[PDB]
Amino acid sequence: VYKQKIKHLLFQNQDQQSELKKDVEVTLKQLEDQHRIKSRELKTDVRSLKVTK
Amino acid sequence: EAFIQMLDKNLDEAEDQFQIALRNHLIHIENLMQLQEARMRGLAEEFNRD
Amino acid sequence: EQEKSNLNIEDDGKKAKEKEDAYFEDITKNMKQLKTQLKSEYLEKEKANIQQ
Amino acid sequence: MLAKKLALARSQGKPDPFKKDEFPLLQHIAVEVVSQNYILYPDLKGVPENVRDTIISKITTDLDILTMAPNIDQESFWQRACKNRWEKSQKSINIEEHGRSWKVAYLERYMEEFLTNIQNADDPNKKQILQAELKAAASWIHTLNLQNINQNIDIDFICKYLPLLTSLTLTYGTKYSGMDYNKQSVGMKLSEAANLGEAIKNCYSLLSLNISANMIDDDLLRFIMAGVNMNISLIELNLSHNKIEDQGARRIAKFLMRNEILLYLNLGNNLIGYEGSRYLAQALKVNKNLQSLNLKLNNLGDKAGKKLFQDLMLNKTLLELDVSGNQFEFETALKLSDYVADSMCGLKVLNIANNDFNDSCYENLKTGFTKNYSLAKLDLRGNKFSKTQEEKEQELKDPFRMFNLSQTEKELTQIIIRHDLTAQKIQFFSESDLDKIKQLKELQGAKQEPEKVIQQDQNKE
Amino acid sequence: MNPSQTQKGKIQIQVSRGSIDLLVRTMYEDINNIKLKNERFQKKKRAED
Amino acid sequence: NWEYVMLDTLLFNKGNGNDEEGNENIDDPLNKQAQRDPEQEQLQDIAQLL
Amino acid sequence: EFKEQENIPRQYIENSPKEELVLEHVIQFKRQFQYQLYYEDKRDLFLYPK
Repeated sequence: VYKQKIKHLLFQNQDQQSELKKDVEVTLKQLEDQHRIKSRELKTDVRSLKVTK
Repeated sequence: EAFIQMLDKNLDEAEDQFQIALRNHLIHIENLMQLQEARMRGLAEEFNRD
Repeated sequence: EQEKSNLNIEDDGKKAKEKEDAYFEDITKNMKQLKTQLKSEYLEKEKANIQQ
Repeated sequence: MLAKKLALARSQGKPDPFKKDEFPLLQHIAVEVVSQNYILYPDLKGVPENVRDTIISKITTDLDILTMAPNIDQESFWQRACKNRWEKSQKSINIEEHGRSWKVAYLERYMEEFLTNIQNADDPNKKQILQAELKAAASWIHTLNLQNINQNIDIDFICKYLPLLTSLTLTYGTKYSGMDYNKQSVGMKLSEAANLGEAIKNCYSLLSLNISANMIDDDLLRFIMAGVNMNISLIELNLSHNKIEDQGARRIAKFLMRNEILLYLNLGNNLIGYEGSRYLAQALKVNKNLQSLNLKLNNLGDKAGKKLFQDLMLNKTLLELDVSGNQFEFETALKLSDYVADSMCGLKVLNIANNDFNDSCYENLKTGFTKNYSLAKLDLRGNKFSKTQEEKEQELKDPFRMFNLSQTEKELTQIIIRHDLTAQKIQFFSESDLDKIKQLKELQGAKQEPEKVIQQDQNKE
Repeated sequence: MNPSQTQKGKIQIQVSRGSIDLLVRTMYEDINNIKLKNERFQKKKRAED
Repeated sequence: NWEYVMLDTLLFNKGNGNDEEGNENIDDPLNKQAQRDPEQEQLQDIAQLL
Repeated sequence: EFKEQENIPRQYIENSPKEELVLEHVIQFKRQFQYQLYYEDKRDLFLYPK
């Protein structure tokens, strides 16, 4: 029973670990989205003002 | 010999725990590989769109 | 073991996010130099055209 | 409440503190009241939809499903509820995974919670609530994710009130396999498997079935297939993480030859052996709909794999083949190489790793793949191909470097790499090609170095 | 009229092709051999018992 | 007397274009590590020029 | 009649992302200017014509 609860309760450990990894992934994905949106607005600025140059 | 059957069948259950822990760990690895490949595809899409 | 794995995940994610922030800031500052090489140089080039 | 303040201000003879620009309207009061008591007007009849949306987006993020689903159409409220109930929950919410809508995501997540934690899932009151919820979200729930089914939940009854179900994934087991170690409490029992089969038979909108991790045996597979036979919408079947034997394989072959809609078949991690895969290939001989099949973790064997491939030569509809975990060897490599090299070999993605292919497998497989131009992705890592001492030292230095493909596996994969690149108009840049390009750039720099010095030496006179 | 000037795009498509080929192999050689070991040992113990 | 609607980058990005006379002493550079203004950097980032 | 044109250039049809960003920023600047000069006579600084 105790060995099982260890294998489980590794259920809890796994679940919290997966929570942390998925939170990390979402934070990184949204940070990348913000950075890439900034970069695309910037590349629009480039394509737009180099035309005047 | 029933006690030996115990070391056989109870150890069968213990090794079933072993193999199911390995099975679940393989599930963990295969799910982690999918998420890492999702990260890789995001980075590639970044590359290609740039 | 759970705390070790949790802190490993948290610190790996912090490393990942800091790496991505450095990525974004570096490329953004590179283009910012280039873009400063668009407007200011546009005015200086107009000056140069007039003088030429 | 402002009336009390007005009366107090006017009763003291002081200048009116109520400047006329500070009075909220009866519309304000009514909107706030309805926002705080949305259950009073779940449909918000008789009120402008501006007030309706203001109220629904001001609602708390923890409304009851029965009133939020059919009465709230606001994705803002639905996503806010999803987050607040699961924002810091161990399970994140991704918009991409629910048809790009948060309302259906919340509905299906709440259904998943209800079924997974349904204590005595056959309670009469719980059945009443379940029927109400199913009617509320029927046109709005299509798939469910239930994990470690701790009780015999009526799969058929659940399907009977969700007409738009398309994907079903059942994993019977102990969500809490802690203080109590029970083998029968984990995985679907006889009644659970029969109920799943009845649900499959009585459900017409389902397309994907994933009953893996249930330790599904031949009896469970047959019970499910009893109702599956009358179903006409299943396109994908997955039975991994189970114990389905060659009798289940024969039953699946019969279902396949009698059926013409299945496209994805996952039979991996099962006890399918030589004659089980022989039945699989016999069914495939006449089968013309199955597209992706996986038998990884099975025990087919070399002869089983070769019977499968010899029937596959005529079974030309195969596109994805994951034959890993069955420990193929030389003659299997010969036959798979012949099948792939066959100009009619329709397989596009092949996972033949986990096998026992050897150097003698090298020549046959390489020839077959070089003659084949259809395969797109392949899996051959971990094979016993002869590896150089360099690779041996790399693996020794990095235990994770045992994952590294041998050089021979490298060229074998790269052959299909050129195949795909030629097929889809892209140049193949080999290891030698890239090294030569780098060396050429370095030599170009070296040759350009002295020209600048020579030019600079001509301006000192 | 530089052909390189005209097909900078085709130069960079090849560059991206090389980078993608690098990444694919880099991840492939790291993906899966422990799964092979585990499946083969599962079959080993199946036969043993 | 007069105010400007828009926020531009020219005034703050033309400051470094003073490297014109450079033909002379290469004196020790590490002593030029003046503190970059965190307030100015944060203002630049937050008020990103329209 | 230019609007009646069957093939009017898109430049006369819609506001791009950056163009709408600048439009909103200038609108906010106008709002702030009116906020700070409630009393001064409103002078139509005709910045956004159709």
